[PDB]
Amino acid sequence: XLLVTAGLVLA
Amino acid sequence: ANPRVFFDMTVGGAPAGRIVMELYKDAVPRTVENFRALCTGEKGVGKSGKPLHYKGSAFHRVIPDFMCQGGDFTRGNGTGGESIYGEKFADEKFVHKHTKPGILSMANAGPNTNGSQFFICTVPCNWLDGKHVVFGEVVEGMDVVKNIEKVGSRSGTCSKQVVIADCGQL
Repeated sequence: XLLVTAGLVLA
Repeated sequence: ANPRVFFDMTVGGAPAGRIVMELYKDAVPRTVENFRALCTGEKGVGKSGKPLHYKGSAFHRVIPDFMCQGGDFTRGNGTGGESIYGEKFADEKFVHKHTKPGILSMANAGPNTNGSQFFICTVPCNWLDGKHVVFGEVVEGMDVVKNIEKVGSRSGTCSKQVVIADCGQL
């Protein structure tokens, strides 16, 4: 999807 | 006053203009203080041994019709970053929501993992509310944001490198 993570980018 | 900070940006090495951000010291001072200090580089070196400084770092993940993400000055790819307090810091308050383009908010890896990575929304992102601490907004140079946004892609890969060539506090 549309997340803003820092190291494991998910859906 | 709420601090104002700036980034002088380049895209493929070519000047792209200045982004100026107002920081909500009034509402989320601890989060603002981290970002402000990372714009000046004043606090020295992190655990990574890199300067605690956005200068020279890149927007590594840019997704049209979503946001521009940057701030990984330790690994350049989303797997690094760190705060002036140590590697991670707590979510201070969720008092502002992701209501419009130009909102400035903390990237993270789940609750209470703020470092140095941040994003600038280019659309309202209400699905991020309650999960990312909003701490400021772009007040000038939103055009520069939108020009960066166009270099992005659905994978987040940029077509040309987007660099914070210079930064600091006004």
